[PDB]
Amino acid sequence: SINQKLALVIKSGKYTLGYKSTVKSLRQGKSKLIIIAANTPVLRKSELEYYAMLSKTKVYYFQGGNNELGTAVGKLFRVGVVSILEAGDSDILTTLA
Amino acid sequence: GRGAPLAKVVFRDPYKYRLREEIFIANEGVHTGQFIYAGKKASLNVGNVLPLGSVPEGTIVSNVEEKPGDRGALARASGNYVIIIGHNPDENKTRVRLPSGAKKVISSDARGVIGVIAGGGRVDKPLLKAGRAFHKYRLKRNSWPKTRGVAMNPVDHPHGGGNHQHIGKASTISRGAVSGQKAGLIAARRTGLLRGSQKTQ
Amino acid sequence: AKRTKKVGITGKYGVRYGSSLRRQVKKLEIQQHARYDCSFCGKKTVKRGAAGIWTCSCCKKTVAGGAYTVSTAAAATVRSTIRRLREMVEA
Amino acid sequence: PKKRASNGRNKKGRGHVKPVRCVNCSKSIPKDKAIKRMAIRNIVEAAAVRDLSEASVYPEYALPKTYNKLHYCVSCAIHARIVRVRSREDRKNRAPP
Amino acid sequence: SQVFGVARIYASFNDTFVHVTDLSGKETIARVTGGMKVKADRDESSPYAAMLAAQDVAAKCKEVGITAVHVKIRATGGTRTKTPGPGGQAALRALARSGLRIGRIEDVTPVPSDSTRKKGGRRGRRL
Amino acid sequence: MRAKWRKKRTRRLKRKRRKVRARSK
Amino acid sequence: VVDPFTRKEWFDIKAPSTFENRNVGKTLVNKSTGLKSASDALKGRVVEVCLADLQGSEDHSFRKIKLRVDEVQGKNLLTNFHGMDFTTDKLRSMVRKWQTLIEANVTVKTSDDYVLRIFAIAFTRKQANQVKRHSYAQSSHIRAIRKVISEILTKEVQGSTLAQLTSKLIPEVINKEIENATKDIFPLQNIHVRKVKLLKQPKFDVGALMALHG
RNA sequence: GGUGAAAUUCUUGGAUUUAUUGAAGACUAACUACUGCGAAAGCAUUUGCCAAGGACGUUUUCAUUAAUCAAGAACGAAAGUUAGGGGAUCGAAGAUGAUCAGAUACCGUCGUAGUCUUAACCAUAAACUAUGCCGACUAGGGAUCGGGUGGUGUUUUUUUAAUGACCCACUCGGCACCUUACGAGAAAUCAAAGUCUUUGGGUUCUGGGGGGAGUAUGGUCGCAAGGCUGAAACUUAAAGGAAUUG
Ligand SMILES: [Mg+2]
Ligand SMILES: [Mg+2]
Ligand SMILES: [Mg+2]
Ligand SMILES: [Mg+2]
Ligand SMILES: [Mg+2]
Ligand SMILES: [Mg+2]
Ligand SMILES: [Mg+2]
Ligand SMILES: [Mg+2]
Ligand SMILES: [Mg+2]
Ligand SMILES: [Mg+2]
Ligand SMILES: [Mg+2]
Ligand SMILES: [Mg+2]
Ligand SMILES: [Mg+2]
Ligand SMILES: [Mg+2]
Ligand SMILES: [Mg+2]
Ligand SMILES: [Mg+2]
Ligand SMILES: [Mg+2]
Ligand SMILES: [Mg+2]
Ligand SMILES: [Mg+2]
Ligand SMILES: [Mg+2]
Ligand SMILES: [Mg+2]
Ligand SMILES: [Mg+2]
Ligand SMILES: [Zn+2]
Ligand SMILES: [Zn+2]
Repeated sequence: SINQKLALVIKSGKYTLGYKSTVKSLRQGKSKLIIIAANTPVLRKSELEYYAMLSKTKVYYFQGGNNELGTAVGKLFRVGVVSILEAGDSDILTTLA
Repeated sequence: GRGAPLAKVVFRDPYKYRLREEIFIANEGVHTGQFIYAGKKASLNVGNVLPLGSVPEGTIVSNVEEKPGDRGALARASGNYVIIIGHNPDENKTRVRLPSGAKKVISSDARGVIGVIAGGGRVDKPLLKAGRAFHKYRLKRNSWPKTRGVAMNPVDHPHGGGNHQHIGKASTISRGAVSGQKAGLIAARRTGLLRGSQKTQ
Repeated sequence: AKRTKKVGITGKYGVRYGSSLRRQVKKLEIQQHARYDCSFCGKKTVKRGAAGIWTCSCCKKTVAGGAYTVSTAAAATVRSTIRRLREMVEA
Repeated sequence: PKKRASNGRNKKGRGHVKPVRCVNCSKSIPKDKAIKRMAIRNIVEAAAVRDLSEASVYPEYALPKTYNKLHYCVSCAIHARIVRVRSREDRKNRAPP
Repeated sequence: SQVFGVARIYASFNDTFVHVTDLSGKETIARVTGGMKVKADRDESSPYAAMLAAQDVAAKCKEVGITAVHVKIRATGGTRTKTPGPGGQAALRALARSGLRIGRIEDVTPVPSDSTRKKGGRRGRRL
Repeated sequence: MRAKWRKKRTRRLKRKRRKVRARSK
Repeated sequence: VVDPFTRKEWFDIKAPSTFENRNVGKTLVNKSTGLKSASDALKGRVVEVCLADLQGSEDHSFRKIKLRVDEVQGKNLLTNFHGMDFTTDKLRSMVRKWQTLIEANVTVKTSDDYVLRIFAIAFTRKQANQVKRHSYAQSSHIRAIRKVISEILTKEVQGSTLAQLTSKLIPEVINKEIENATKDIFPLQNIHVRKVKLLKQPKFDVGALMALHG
């Protein structure tokens, strides 16, 4: 599944969590794909979607709240957005995404 | 003094450069910052206000107008609503069912707001003690507490007097009764513990 | 240490008003003082004040709900039966 | 003592079967114990067959029958239909005829 | 050839019904039943009465429009005996023997996907 | 008498003696 | 002393195009008096007639057809399609013990935006050497056949306007296409559609109604 | 209308019947079987989803981790209880019509609670196979269920296959049935109820003449109804089981 894919990234790849550090990555073009939680407010969503297209970065709308995304990355806290810095053994960068 | 919370909803004035604010009753689920749409052509989403003609049957709306424009008559108390049960496009009536169970038929231009009214279940909690009822009616009107007419002397009430405390005659008073007679069960078409299923046919 | 065997929050009324009334209150009273999950910001910071009104500690959103609980079963199904009807007017 | 290995009828390895209602007296009775007959009979009968094809369009046309299941509570089954009674060993005979 | 109608014989116990109607069903004609040609309240379904009911029934059929009629027999059904009553075989017989033609009869007994618990209760009508 | 009606007999009989005894607690 | 038969009218029912005969039968209404006349009062009935009386031969002896009446003009009330049922005797004789029954259905639209729900029924047959007495399926058989029949039933409908679907069902084009996709799963004797009911139709469109008349 | 037959009841309100159409709640007919699955209660429309499971397969892994179980605990038909919703149907109650010497009933009418669902309780059924679990051995037969192996088997033809369904032989594990009885039993019968005076594989539970009595009492659980634990005095020569003749 998509989570099983995100699980692969987490255990073999480079990434960051949180809104401030995903813009650090988006400005430097380091991000290959950002994942956006369902309940993330639209203003932030539209803001990332602008940064992302200026970075020419793909954007996956996670069909789930920020609580679930935190579980998805395997953390006990919640995350609103993820940034894939390097895709590890996973294929998320070139798949249905 | 009201059951249901109110919703302050501000609009632009289409004719003057100014903000004009209305006072709606909060339909359950509406929130601060929500966008409310109000009009004939308007999406069928909780919180919006639509003419009864423009919603399918089964729609559940509150604060509905009796005649179009009276700015809200039916289904206002916390927890109530009306359901549309059909349409007659020629004459553009819309048959609805009111919280009482009554099934009135009103104009399809009449306006209602999608959803039910916030604050439901308020009447499931025991007041538990006099003071709760005191502070209740304190902010409504001087209707509480209620001395029984059967505890007063006859000057005071039809039920007053007697060496024992009793009504003395049938407490069912006719519609044609006159002021000062009507006390008890006015125009009662029946009486006694309602056993068996209610729910109008 | 367990302080009371069944009254819980309802122990403030003590012996008064009759066990059954106290029982009914304890339910809704537990319903109404509790912290709820916020739809918008994903934290459990929704609390009540003024029955009907439910606002979130941070993110400062205020939702109209049921008198002693955020979502009431009625408004819940009404949500879905409106969701159903709405979809009949696009597809 | 016990007078039937089936104990009344046909349930081994099941636990609980659902009751059917008797077509004669409406007595509920489990379906496995619910003595059953198919009612195959024409719409027409002994003598009405000739008068039928006599004043009728459609040369002989089909003559189709009516079908339905019948379910009897043992009592009613014993009162009229296929029951009567058998000797000690004749009982075990499950041959229909 | 002929001008068609529908027979629709409801022949349950304790009474038998016949009545021809237009092939659309909406407009009907010439009913009379088995409790109309005898007065004993127990013979309301017996064939001797269903005959005399079919006699007067086919009369007005030719006396107004019909030269032929399809038949749709029916028992009580629903949750009831589901089997045809006594005065069904005689009624169809005593109207095909009236001169009218018979075409493509079926059975429209109501048969459910069982529900609506049968009356008489679990121990059944016991007498 | 039928077993279960005798079972019901002593059920009431117990309930009443339970009742009479509590008039004394 | 009235005898409303001295007062009733009479009307002859005409059938749609894709059959053998269009002459159906006769009816009775009333005099077309002003203020509740005979025209827009009823006219909106159905007539259940066996299509073997509508097609002649008896290879269609079962399969009732409902004809709803839409319009009228000069003692002539044309009718259109309203549904198809099965004769009770046929079904009650298809359902025999010692075999598996399989039913399936799906709701679907058409180009002419008619909505309906077609049905399907099929039974398992024995192989023509088979020893065992029952020959049941395997409940994954039954699931696959349902999904396939459902897959097949959706392609035929929305294939242009129940009118052409009327043409499709009569010669059992669907039944043998079922038999095609089925035979790779289980033998399955007796496949038919057996039933279809209409529930919604678009606006009248007096034009397209007369597109099957003349 | 309803019945053995009747009556209470419904009928200018067009009753019953018919026709088109709609609403609500319930149930899943026929297919349904000495057929399937679950620890038992139990479980039968479609489809999507969610975790679960036995049997088989196995030249995979661990290597005694197990058998059975006071206490303790999970589930537990129906009815019943609390709070919502639901309340079509059938319908403890109650009211009636009849029958009867009577008829608080059986039959007929009306119909409250109930029946359905959510949240909580209750923990009982002839909850039955009236028959503990794990292991071994002891006997013949043909059916069927699931898995698997064998095929110069049949049928589907396309061009021969591949498949799918079917046939035949085998082998595990199912639900059962048939015949025997070496054997067992008081018998009815029983491949276990057999391999017991030639009396010992492991282990759990209960019973000790009939009433009294599942009563009294205490404890404990339960909102209630009631559940679990549970005596004695006294009384009594029988009660009981299976079979045989009447
Ligand atoms: Mg005052
Ligand atoms: Mg007072
Ligand atoms: Mg007062
Ligand atoms: Mg005084
Ligand atoms: Mg006075
Ligand atoms: Mg007075
Ligand atoms: Mg007085
Ligand atoms: Mg008083
Ligand atoms: Mg006996
Ligand atoms: Mg049984
Ligand atoms: Mg059982
Ligand atoms: Mg009897
Ligand atoms: Mg006292
Ligand atoms: Mg079914
Ligand atoms: Mg009810
Ligand atoms: Mg009574
Ligand atoms: Mg009496
Ligand atoms: Mg009584
Ligand atoms: Mg017990
Ligand atoms: Mg049993
Ligand atoms: Mg053997
Ligand atoms: Mg022997
Ligand atoms: Zn928040
Ligand atoms: Zn019976």
